[PDB]
Amino acid sequence: DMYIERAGDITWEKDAEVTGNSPRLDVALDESGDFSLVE
Amino acid sequence: GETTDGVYRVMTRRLLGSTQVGVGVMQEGVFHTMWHVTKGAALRSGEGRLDPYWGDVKQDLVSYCGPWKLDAAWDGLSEVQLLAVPPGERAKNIQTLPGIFKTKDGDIGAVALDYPAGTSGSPILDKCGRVIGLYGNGVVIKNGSYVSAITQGKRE
Ligand SMILES: C[n+]1ccc(CN)cc1
Repeated sequence: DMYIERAGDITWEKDAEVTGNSPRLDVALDESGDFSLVE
Repeated sequence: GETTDGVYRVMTRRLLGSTQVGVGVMQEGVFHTMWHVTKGAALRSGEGRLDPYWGDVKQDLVSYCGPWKLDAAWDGLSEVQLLAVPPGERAKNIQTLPGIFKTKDGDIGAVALDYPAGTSGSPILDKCGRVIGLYGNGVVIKNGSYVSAITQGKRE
């Protein structure tokens, strides 16, 4: 039995921590909603 | 139950203790999460019940109490923020420049940030605070890193 609990407001934070790269990938999406890499 | 707009944890008591299985967005009286978080089951909010209204396994999305309401889109140029809600931890904003998933049916923005599975459904926002999609359906690349699609639904 699943339940929900509030965790916060949805707002942009000025000066949030900035990280992560921006990869460009060729991918395939199957009927089950799974993404896979195309090489 | 609580109908206030914002981000919420999705919890279960079925496993050991209280376990966070994902996250979602309450907007305009509708609860939005990824299909793999709830498998389409009903949800509780205090003493109230939230019934599924729309869902799609291939898109990996589900809405409760009404139709999907989120329609903002990544502009393809600007940095966005993941509003990560990890299990047992405070909601935290992470800014990043999305990458791209190129598919036979078009391109989708993607965010290269790695959080525990229970963070699935956390919202990705633009500079106006609009939700441009949900984090948590993606892939594992060559160097072993996780990259999530920015998954967004259609507002009918
Ligand atoms: C494999 N994996 C890792 C993280 C997530 C997250 N929200 C979903 C799936």
